Amino acid sequence: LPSGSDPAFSQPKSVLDAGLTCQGASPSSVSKPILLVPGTGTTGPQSFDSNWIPLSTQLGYTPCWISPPPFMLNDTQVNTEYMVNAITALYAGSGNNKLPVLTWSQGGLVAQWGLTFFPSIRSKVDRLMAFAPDYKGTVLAGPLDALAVSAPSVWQQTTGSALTTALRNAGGLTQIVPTTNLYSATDEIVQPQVSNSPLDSSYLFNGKNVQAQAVCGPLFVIDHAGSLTSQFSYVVGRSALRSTTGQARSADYGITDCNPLPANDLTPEQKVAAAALLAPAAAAIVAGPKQNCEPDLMPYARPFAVGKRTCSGIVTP
Ligand SMILES: *[C@@H]1O[C@H](CO)[C@@H](O[C@@H]2O[C@H](CO)[C@@H](O)[C@H](O)[C@H]2NC(C)=O)[C@H](O)[C@H]1NC(C)=O
Ligand SMILES: CCCCCCCCO[C@@H]1O[C@H](CO)[C@@H](O)[C@H](O)[C@H]1O
Repeated sequence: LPSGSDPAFSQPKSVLDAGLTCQGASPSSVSKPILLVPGTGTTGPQSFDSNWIPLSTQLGYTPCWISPPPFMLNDTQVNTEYMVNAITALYAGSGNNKLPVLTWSQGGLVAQWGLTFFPSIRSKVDRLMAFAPDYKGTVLAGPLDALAVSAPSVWQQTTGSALTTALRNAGGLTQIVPTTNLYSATDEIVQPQVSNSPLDSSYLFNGKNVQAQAVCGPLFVIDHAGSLTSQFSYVVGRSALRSTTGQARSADYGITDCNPLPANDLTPEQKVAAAALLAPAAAAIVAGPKQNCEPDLMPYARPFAVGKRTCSGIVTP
């Protein structure tokens, strides 16, 4: 696992700061903050306004989020810069205290990539609660890449990409901080996710890997968005955030929590918005940037993906 100093940011600090927002407070003076990292094709509010923003507030936290432009569709390595910057700011802004990070979809890959290549935030992140993370990417993006209808981050989130290869070779498939990964075998966006083993894309060694069906049975069905918004997900998430070990505890949930519908504590308005969470993301992808090659790895990641090919050619140290 990489150690020492953090790589330099490619983006100006002012640009990175502009992508960070907290509810009812400034990052420089915030009480009990939680960092929310959005999924592909969305902004912070679009991913969590109908779910974990009001839910985390009820848990006593001040929700903060990043919204890397455009709609998390650009280079994952740059999206990670926004998170690394946000963690540094919130840590100091909360009185030099560790803070929890809650993510969805790409947000999980971004978090784990940051913990792997930016050693300084490792002592600043209390725990990681990732919903439907794609650490090994997804095999479903392949056809889209071939037709050149994939945004930069979709290329990188494709199984076998130079970025996912770099994460694995750098030791990023093992948990770095106390991590809980909640996912579903019936995810229509991220696959493979069916084996309930290391083969799954959401699996991290030594982490608390919770495949919904392993707990609720083969008849339990929640999709990519459901993995984040369901009542089952809320119970598992609340367990992870309250746990003294930093990971969700099996003793906190059971079969009676296996409710595929949006979290019960959400208002009717929020429940409807949560059910249609994937709609805004799909529109962003249809109207967003598209290219015919995977973004080049930055200098610090190149040694871990030698032989792979990116937009400029074959990767070398
Ligand atoms: C989207 O990602 C690309 C690639 O990382 C960014 O482009 C780089 O930006 C830095 C800083 O301005 C430049 O030094 C590099 O030369 C750029 N590289 C390429 C290949 O363009 C870009 O800034 C990002 N855009 C947004 C809006 O996040
Ligand atoms: C007459 C039969 C009614 C069956 C109702 C099943 C309701 C479960 O539907 C659930 O809706 C959630 C919100 O969109 C999704 O996130 C879940 O994936 C889905 O399983």
